[PDB]
Amino acid sequence: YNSGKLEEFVRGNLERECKEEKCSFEEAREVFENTEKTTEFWKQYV
Amino acid sequence: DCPSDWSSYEGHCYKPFSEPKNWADAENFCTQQHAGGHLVSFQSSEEADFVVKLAFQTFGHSIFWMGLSNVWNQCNWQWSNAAMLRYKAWAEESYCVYFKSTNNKWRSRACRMMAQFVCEFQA
Amino acid sequence: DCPSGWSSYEGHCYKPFKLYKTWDDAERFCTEQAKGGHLVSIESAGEADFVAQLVTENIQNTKSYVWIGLRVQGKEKQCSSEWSDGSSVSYENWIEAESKTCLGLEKETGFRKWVNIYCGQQNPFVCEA
Ligand SMILES: [Ca+2]
Ligand SMILES: [Ca+2]
Ligand SMILES: [Ca+2]
Ligand SMILES: [Ca+2]
Ligand SMILES: [Ca+2]
Ligand SMILES: [Ca+2]
Ligand SMILES: [Ca+2]
Ligand SMILES: [Mg+2]
Ligand SMILES: [Mg+2]
Ligand SMILES: [Mg+2]
Repeated sequence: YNSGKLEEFVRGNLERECKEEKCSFEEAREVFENTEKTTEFWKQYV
Repeated sequence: DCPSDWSSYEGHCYKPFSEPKNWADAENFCTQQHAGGHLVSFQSSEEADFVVKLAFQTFGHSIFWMGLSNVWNQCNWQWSNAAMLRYKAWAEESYCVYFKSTNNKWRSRACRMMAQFVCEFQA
Repeated sequence: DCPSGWSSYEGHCYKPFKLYKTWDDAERFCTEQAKGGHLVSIESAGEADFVAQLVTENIQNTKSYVWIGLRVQGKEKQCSSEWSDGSSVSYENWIEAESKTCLGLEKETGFRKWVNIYCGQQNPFVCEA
């Protein structure tokens, strides 16, 4: 989740942004930095 | 030769800044850092590589504004059913471009949001 | 009147789908669900509200984004064409997913606002006829 402050200055973290928080497809992508891996994640995330 | 606080590359001078600013404030700030100053522009991959490396070497991992703004406002947005685009409900009004200091890929971010940045001018 | 499974709003028929497809696949899918079908076109606040309600009641997962029919009809990754220093944009190095030229509805904004997202993303959607 993006609080809308300076949180995006730091490296992405799946646990922090997608598990402890709800995340968008893009936030997950900033973690994997691979669109296909994010697509695979997305299928199992929703 | 570039100012002591700047870095030289192929006839231009570059300098990364850590002060968080939105796109507009960053661009404006750059114009005030030296004559002909602007947010950094990438005319080639070599130039981009130089800048990304400089940014990481100076501040480590972070995000830095590049000189591209309102990137999709002039695009041909159309409804698939050909309906006239009158009503608007954009969550964000404008997007700007930036790079994450770990690689030279171009990324997008709402122009109103904050980021660090890199200024550039021709020596 | 609308077919069973569809909902009526000011002369048109709407139907949400819990199927995950890219924008292109979803749009094509919609053209086959009804004569003149397409991804939903939000042309007024009231229609936006009607669609928002339809989504909330039919698309469970609040993590999903819902496709609408508005997108950049062109191949450009960006349409600025010029850097702030006045020079033309020739060289580019976008991550395709960062060129968010499609729009989706999402929970945080009550499924009423259009969020820029990657067109290659697989999301549920709403068709309109
Ligand atoms: Ca967060
Ligand atoms: Ca985040
Ligand atoms: Ca992130
Ligand atoms: Ca948190
Ligand atoms: Ca982000
Ligand atoms: Ca340049
Ligand atoms: Ca419509
Ligand atoms: Mg945890
Ligand atoms: Mg991103
Ligand atoms: Mg795969």
